[PDB]
Amino acid sequence: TCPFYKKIPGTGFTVDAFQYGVVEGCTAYFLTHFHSDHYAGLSKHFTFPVYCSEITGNLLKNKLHVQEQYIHPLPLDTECIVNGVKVVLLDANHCPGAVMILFYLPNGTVILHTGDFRADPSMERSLLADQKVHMLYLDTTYCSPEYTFPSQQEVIRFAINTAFEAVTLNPHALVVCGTYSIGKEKVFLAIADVLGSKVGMSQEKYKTLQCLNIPEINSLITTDMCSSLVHLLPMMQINFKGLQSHLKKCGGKYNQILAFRPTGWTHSNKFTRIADVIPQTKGNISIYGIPYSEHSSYLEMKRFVQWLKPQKIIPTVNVGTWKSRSTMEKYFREWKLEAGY
Ligand code: NI
Repeated sequence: TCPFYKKIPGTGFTVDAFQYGVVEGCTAYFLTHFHSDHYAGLSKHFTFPVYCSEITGNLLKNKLHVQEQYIHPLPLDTECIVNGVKVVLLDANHCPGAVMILFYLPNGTVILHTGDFRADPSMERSLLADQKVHMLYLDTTYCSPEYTFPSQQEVIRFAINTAFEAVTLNPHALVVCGTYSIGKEKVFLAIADVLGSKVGMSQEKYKTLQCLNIPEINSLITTDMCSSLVHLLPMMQINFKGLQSHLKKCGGKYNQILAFRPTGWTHSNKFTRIADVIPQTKGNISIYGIPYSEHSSYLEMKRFVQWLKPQKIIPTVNVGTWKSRSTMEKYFREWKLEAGY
């Protein structure tokens, strides 16, 4: 049964609610992005209207085989009427195709559903500037002040410089980047660009990348692994055992691996500056954990919410424990007292 924080009152709409069977009264199912916790339940046998971005729609059709007749892509930054209700999709600054959804309810209430997002000051100059929001359904993944991490630009600068240094010292080193979902493509694309290489990968991952509308993509990726010195592997293989095994497969073309694990936040963020980050090393294999986040830091979230000044906040993440719910409620009241709304 569908939880309350996935329902939009005064409509027939749900958000990210595909794992509950046929939801009573739902005439349109919105999907914010193509991550498995959010699409859980969709398949080629789904027969209700799905509303989403173009990129999410490419992934539904090619990866999940949802039939074309049930896919309803909407352009971004454009007022659209769905089943008699005005909606707008906004870039969420999460993974490719990820959106926030603004709903203009028939009774005059305005609701913003962030989906998953990385708040940014650029959102203060979207179509959000123009009017008031009564209810905010908020991605509260990192809603506590201990969650700090650098800008995505600083993280990419560290990765490019690290990879370029290593491969210039040793032209026989291979770079490996972990992946388990869409998102964070800049990590492997920026490293391959500095090295003058295409990114090599499995046929399954090439297919997924071909759905993302990235400009000039045919110039940047390949399924010919042996022509490429940046390879992608599943995240589960980014360990000394799995990397040793991978090094065998390249027929003695390489004699060193340098590997990246983009994580979200880890507790080594609470002590170490990005500049000071060091790898784990065993022999000719080194592994870097890099804090590349596609969710808001505490401070980014706080800034967004203090600017938007919503009347009510409904968290969408960390809602399962009383301690989490209490902590999040305390910070919302601080933010409101400090800013005066
Ligand atoms: Ni996500």
